[PDB]
Amino acid sequence: CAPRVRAIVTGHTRGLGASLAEQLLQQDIAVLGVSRSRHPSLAATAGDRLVETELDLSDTAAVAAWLAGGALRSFVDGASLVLLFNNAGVVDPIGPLAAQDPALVARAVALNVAAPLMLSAALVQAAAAPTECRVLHVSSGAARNAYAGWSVYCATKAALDHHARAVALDANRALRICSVAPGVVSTPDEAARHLIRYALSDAFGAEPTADVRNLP
Amino acid sequence: PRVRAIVTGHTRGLGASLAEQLLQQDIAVLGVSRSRHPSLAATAGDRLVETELDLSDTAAVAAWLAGGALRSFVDGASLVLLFNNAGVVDPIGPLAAQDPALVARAVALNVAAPLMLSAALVQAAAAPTECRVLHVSSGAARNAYAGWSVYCATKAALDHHARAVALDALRICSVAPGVSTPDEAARHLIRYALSDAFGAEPTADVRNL
Repeated sequence: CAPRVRAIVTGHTRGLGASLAEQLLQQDIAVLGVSRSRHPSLAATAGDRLVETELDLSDTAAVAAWLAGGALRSFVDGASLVLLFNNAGVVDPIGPLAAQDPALVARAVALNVAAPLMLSAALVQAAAAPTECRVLHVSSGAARNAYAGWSVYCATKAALDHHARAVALDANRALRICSVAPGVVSTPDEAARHLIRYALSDAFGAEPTADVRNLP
Repeated sequence: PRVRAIVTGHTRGLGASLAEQLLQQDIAVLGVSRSRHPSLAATAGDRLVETELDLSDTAAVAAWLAGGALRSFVDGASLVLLFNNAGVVDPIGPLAAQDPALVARAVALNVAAPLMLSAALVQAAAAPTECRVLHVSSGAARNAYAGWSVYCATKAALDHHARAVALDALRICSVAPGVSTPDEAARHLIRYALSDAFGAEPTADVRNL
């Protein structure tokens, strides 16, 4: 007699993820919490309606292996509606390029981009008809506005926004997606010729984005 | 030489054209790809250095950047160009069709590697060396296309990375080549997620519906 509406919340042990998991369970929506640790106390309040998975979502090999296993399919089996809250994320490494550890950059991209995109695909593939899926990427104002020191975070949340825009154009069975800011935190030779000319030009860098077809 | 360039994915396509033409205008090239270019090193002499590195293996990339190869290549240069060209378009298709393992590989190659190399280049170049980072982007970074959600996401990340880096001896551009409290926030997000309007817009902000 499991709840028919169910939700997956990544990073459910603190912050927004904890508030999401707590309120979903209050409203009789089952929650699969996916985090490196467990929620301090929600299990004692919510009982077996909370399922907690210990997973490092920044380890994409571990994520793929967990997704190749049956835990997600077991959780969504028989549901009418499954919500995925892609909430887990990190803002580190903060600072300009000169301050960023490449290993921390990789970890942020894996957690903030690879895991939401992998979990979105896996949920749709685990949910058999007639289950409906709703994917909510937790985005940021930083996905749409650039901020000094936050180039890594900005990059990762911009990815989630554009993922949603493109998924929305696909022919999906029963899928809704949205990337939501929460308020808290030519030949190759021809193309190469143009890119090199632009890269060497005095004007290079005047604007942060460009398209070679606009270049005189 | 005084001007040097790093080209990822230099063994074919646009990357090969970049490497060949840079060599033609007296610029030293470090090619970084899983294998070597099929013929370039024969004609290039000491002006081409080729690193065999799987740019989708972020552990291997971090370890390579932890060594002295990049610092040794840019040592003494007056200008270093980084062409973040390597990328994959797979997996193509809707969410129901995408192998999560291939999703991970695309994000690692298309996003992690350019961002890691960009940071490492700035750190490896001592003054007064100038650095120029060019992310190879796409119209798909700015326009959405059915079937291309993974590629779209990855190139949009490169655009916004460049916008933020620009706000921080460095020039950067992402160039398409032509080919409240937590409890309150949670309350608003859950209501929105359950609402009939959910998904009508692909992006939203809790501050405005």
